[PDB]
Amino acid sequence: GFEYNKVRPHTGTPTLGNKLTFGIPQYGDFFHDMVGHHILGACHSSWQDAPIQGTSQMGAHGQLQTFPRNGYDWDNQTPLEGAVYTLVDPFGRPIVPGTKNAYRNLVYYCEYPGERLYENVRFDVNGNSLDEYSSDVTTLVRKFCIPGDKMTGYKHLVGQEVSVEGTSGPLLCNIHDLLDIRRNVHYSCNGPQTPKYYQPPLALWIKLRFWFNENVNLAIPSVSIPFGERFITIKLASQKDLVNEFPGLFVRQSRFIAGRPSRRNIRFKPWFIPGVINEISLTNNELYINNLFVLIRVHKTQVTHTNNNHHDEKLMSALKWPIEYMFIGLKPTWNISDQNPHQHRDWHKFGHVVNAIMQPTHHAEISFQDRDTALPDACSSISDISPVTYPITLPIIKNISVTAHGINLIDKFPSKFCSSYIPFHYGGNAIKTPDDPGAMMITFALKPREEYQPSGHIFYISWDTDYVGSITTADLVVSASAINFLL
Amino acid sequence: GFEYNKVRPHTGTPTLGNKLTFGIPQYGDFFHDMVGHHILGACHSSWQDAPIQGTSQMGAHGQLQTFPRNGYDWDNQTPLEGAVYTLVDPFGRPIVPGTKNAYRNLVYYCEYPGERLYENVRFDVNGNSLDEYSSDVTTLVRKFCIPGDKMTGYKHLVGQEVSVEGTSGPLLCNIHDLLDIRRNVHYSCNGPQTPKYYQPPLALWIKLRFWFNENVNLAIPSVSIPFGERFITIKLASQKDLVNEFPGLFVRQSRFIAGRPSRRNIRFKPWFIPGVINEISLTNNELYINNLFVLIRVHKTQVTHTNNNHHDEKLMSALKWPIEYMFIGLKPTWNISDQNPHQHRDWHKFGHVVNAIMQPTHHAEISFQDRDTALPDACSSISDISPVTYPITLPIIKNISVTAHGINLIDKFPSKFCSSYIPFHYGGNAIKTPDDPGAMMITFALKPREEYQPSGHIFYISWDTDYVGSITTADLVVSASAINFLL
Amino acid sequence: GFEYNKVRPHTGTPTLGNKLTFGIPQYGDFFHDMVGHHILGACHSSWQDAPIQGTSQMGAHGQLQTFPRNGYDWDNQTPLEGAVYTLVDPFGRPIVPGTKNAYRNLVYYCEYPGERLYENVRFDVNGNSLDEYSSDVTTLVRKFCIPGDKMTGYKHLVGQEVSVEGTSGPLLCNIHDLLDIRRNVHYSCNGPQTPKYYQPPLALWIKLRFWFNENVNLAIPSVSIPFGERFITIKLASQKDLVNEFPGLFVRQSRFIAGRPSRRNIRFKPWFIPGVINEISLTNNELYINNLFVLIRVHKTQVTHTNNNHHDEKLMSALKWPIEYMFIGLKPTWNISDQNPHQHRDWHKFGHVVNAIMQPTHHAEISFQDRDTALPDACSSISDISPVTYPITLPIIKNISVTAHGINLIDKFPSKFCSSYIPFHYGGNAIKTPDDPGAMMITFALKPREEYQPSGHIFYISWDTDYVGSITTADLVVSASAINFLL
Repeated sequence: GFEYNKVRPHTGTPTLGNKLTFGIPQYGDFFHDMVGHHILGACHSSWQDAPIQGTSQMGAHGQLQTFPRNGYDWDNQTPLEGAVYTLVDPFGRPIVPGTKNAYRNLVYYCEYPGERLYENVRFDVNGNSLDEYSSDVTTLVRKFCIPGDKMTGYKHLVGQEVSVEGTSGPLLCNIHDLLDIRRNVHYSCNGPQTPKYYQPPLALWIKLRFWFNENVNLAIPSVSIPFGERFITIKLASQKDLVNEFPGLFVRQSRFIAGRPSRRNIRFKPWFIPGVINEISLTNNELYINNLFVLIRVHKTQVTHTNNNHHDEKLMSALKWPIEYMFIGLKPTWNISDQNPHQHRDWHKFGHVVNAIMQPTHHAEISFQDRDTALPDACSSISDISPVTYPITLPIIKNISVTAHGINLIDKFPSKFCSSYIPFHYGGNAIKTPDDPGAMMITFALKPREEYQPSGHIFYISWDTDYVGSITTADLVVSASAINFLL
Repeated sequence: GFEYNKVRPHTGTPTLGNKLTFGIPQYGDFFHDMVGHHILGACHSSWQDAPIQGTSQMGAHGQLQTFPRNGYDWDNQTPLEGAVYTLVDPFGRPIVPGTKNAYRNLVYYCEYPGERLYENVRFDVNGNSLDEYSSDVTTLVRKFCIPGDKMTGYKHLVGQEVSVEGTSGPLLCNIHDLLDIRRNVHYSCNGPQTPKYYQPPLALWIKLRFWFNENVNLAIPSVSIPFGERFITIKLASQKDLVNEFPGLFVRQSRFIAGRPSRRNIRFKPWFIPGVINEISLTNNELYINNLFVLIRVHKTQVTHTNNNHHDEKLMSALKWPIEYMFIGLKPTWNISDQNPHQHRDWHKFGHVVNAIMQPTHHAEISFQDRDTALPDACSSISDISPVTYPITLPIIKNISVTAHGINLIDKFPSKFCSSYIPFHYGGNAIKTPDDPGAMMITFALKPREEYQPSGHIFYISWDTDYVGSITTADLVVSASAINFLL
Repeated sequence: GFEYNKVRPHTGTPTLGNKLTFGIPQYGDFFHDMVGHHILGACHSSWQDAPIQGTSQMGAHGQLQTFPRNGYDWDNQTPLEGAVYTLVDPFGRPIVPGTKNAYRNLVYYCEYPGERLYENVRFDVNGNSLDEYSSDVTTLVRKFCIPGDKMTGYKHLVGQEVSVEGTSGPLLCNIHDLLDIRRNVHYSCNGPQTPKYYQPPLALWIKLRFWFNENVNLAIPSVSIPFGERFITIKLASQKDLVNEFPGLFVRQSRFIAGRPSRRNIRFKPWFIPGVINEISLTNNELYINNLFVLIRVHKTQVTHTNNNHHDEKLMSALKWPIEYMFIGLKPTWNISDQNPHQHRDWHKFGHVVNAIMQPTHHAEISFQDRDTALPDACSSISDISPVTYPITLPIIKNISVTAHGINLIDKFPSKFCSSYIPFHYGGNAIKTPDDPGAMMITFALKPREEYQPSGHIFYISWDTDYVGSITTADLVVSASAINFLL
């Protein structure tokens, strides 16, 4: 019936940042689904030296890193009485400053690195690119198309970590009604997105998304066009777009405040100087093709730059054929910028991402005069070394409209109508409601993907905004489910 | 094919607690699905005064609030040696008692406020209410009918908050087998159910649930009956059923216990005097109707009061047509009572809700004599200001039976057979197993909603109970999927 | 149309560890689905005596339990200066050693005890076992077949606890962009897997899995074979395979380390001597049969022992008919061993399970004096009594192959291709991707369970491994969806 075969690359020695070519062989009558398999090599950063006290130095992202003298604030000029500074590692072990080869930075991967690895995919027959897509289309259609019963396998395929459940012991935890033992549940991550001293090799399986990769009845015949000209070209992402560093050194500030009660504060600040990650190798580069032994839906994509104030119209130039539905996302440029220290986390998000920061502290309160006992004698406040960060994604688009030749066809729907209500009502089991508030769905059929036969089809797109200005530019990603004909 | 149109209300200036009328216009050939859009205005509470020490006052829900003198317990009569009382805000900042306009209460919304806003919905043609439902039917059919891939969009539509994931830094966390870096996962909420000083305006999208709102093939024609008489009447909930207060003042008790070791306890108690929330405005009241350009299933509902001991029978008077399946829920009256301080959380639950309370405390232990060193010198125990509350829902019904004209047809199934096994086996993808243990499903067809054609159809309902008495009365909500005929 | 009837057992007084027989009566024309209902009685452990100081004793799983003298380490020989040992219960209350009937162990159930209760199920007609399965097949097909919208009802049916959400009060939690109130979310368990002093009676509903229990169109007729010979035989699990103990006594070590600063450590160690759990009773043993009033797919299973190095081949002897797909799992023997203290948790897992252990400690730092103030005067470090345990499951099989008569048909796919990609691409809504990395799916049809008609069918199974040796043996569980014919 069918069999999976491995194909080696036609290029030879693929590298991060360059192109990669596969040639489809002559094995079966049909072939429908293809998957790419790569293994990214192990990663670590270089050894660095601990600084002397009262030293400075330029760090990551154009930010000053400083190790102040005793008796001063975080800046080395302004005095702060009773301040002592030491050096720790990210887990609290001392460092003894001035030591050469003292510490090492930690390394981690981007979120969903298998979706970021294939930066551009195109399919050629004597030139003549029959289909072509990028990674923004992949991240936009994951949020609508992958069901949720398939999500934990997809995260294993693209190299995204999953949280693991753990339990504590029993507790007392009384019941009030207007006693019973009870157990806490905790969650913990361990994968490639967790900063480690050494990352293990990472196996990535990337599903190819063409029109014949979807169904078995739309598989192209192997002898209808010869095997000597069918190629698949993939432009890969660079190493700097895949791996990132975490600071391996922290400055610990202990401060005594005299008085009643005497307070003792402990705070932490990262010392982040960028090192050199070793160059990642690519081994076991393979393409698994499912050969079969015995109209079409072309995903049409377009990305456009936007920098105007308060409202914008863009005409859809590349869209040609009749369209059943489309997915629209406005992604800020700063989400994929190298000046963003949260590019590793926000590259696939379609809104403005802010960060809530919780700094949990331990507090203690000791009294010993034995006779005063109104106010205590000593207070202790100790912070954790790194805080807890919560990403909050806010939508960019306030109102949206999609206009035809002359008529309006949508008169300024609010963005929650297209982000929440249209995926809730339309689609059935094939479309889920996304967690991202910036991903929107526009429908033109009453049953978009519950069935395979067109139930309706079909050019400006206009929107209002508060975010976009001259420096806060954005990109508009449009992925439309068109209909074409193959012969 | 189809187009969404907005309809303004026929009433003019809608208010919370009153009725609201929409008139269906003459635009298309058919219309099937409708959604109501409202925006609830911003909310805050009034400024209040800090009390003097030793003062009392009647608080929230008929409960005494007291600020005791130094040297006494929480009651102002019984003496407790070494007790000092101060006033803090909910985040630990001092208040300086006697100050006028010192603090302000916090405000929040009920759980799922979009489901509670439409208290009653009916559909009129020259009078003659063709369909009518309430909010208990909506909360009962959400727990069975909304799939789960659609749940995070539905919560955005009805104004229910979602938790946001955050991560910490790396940790040590050794491995035992019979070392590796690791990261904690935390969750945090931010929405309208979180108590804040100022609630932002809340946009609500409420889907209307009639028989023609379900399918496109059952859309009623626009010219078959004229547009001059079709009305939709909605009775809205009041403001006191939507917003609630959280105490903005706490009394902090610091207690020194002399001895070996000397202990220092810090506890907290809320000072909760109700204020005046400003009156909520309703703007942008709209009805979005999907007009189409070119037998039935009527949900039949009934609610009945119940107050008998140990067992009860109720005859189903309103049920007329043949019934494919039904959903049954016994909801206690105290879940929707105004004397319940947890009405904001328990109004949509179909069981007895108790509260587990965890009070997490920080403990510290200091020894200094340097020569005794067996037992410490000082202990510190500091509580958090507000505890962690876990709602536990317990079922009311022990055994259930549904009897026909003369025969029994169900002979005392235990309630877990109808709450868990019947939604697990029957329904397919259209029915999920609910988290609420008081929501039960009775089937009469072998395939209830996998298909659209009747596979079986069809009156007392009897049950055993331990909860229901004279003062712990309850309501029986029945939502049945009947079959009628439209012409 | 249909009606559920209860059938009492034919055995009389069933016990844990023995067999149980049901006889199918003569009530309807057809019958398709059956469910078994049992109630396991209440559980507690015996009263034990607190040991004297300096005493030892052989504890649980061949491990020495010791209560050391003051001034020594955990071993009673090596000296440790400034160590004091006391006895606490699991919640921190003192015990006063030497007391007779001082404490009691805690009891809990295995994970998914309803899946472990039916250790073997077979269906007899005059002898002649038409179908037969074990509990490993049930745990293997739960991970693929139960959807996820049905999972919380299934966990209520088989007696597995669910976590309950709770919230804290509001917090400060400033926002950084490159202030707003916020609430924490916590989770907590309360069910039969939580160690308690007294376990309540546990009601178990176990669905029977035969070919006629799946569909209504494949229901066997009641008069086609007589009611006098159809039997269902169930071998039940023993009590030692169902309930387990948790230690009710801990040794608390308080240690003073003199110096600058003076440190005070508090650690805990369990004193675990096994007691006698009372014998569990079985009441309300019933079989609910759905009688109907007016080709086949036989699950073919095989388990084989394996102990070879680095690679293995096993021939599939029992597999006869054409096979649409199969599920394969390699489960270590130590997962079901009685020498494993984590048998209660790992019996249903198909990999090597290691344990990460987090020991959260409270730390405090006090400085009196007032003139030195560089380094503190006293440090406090207090542990929790029991730590937080995270199970990590690692796969045993590295590469897998399934060979036909002469040809290879699979040439060493890596195990993530069969654990993740094949459930992701094939199956549709009927197959989900499992969380267990050792459960693998092999397909032979292009649409395994999206439809009911065979879309392809069909013997060695070989694999590479790093885990399996002479003492780390394993079992191979194969559950295949064959096709047979009934007449």
